[PDB]
Amino acid sequence: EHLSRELMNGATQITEAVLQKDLLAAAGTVLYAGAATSDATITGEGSTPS
Amino acid sequence: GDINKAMFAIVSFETCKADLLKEKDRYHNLNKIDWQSSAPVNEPDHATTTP
Repeated sequence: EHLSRELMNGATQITEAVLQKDLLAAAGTVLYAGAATSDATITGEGSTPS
Repeated sequence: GDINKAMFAIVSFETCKADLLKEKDRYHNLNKIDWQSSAPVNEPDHATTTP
């Protein structure tokens, strides 16, 4: 019983994480805080931190 | 080959807490029941049409 319960909890967690990552990757309107224009530009140090 | 000679029969059915509370004197140890852990999704053996 314990093994089956843990198996099912793992399955639900995995499927929810899979949905969330697809949602994040398929975003249409994207804003970068600060002066960044790409994922590589985000920086926490400088005149304008992101 | 005869139903009347059977020693035991075991059935699995779906109920809610209100159904059990309909006859309070009949049932004991309701407070210890884990309602989250015994959902139909946990038990594969029960065959049902519930999503």
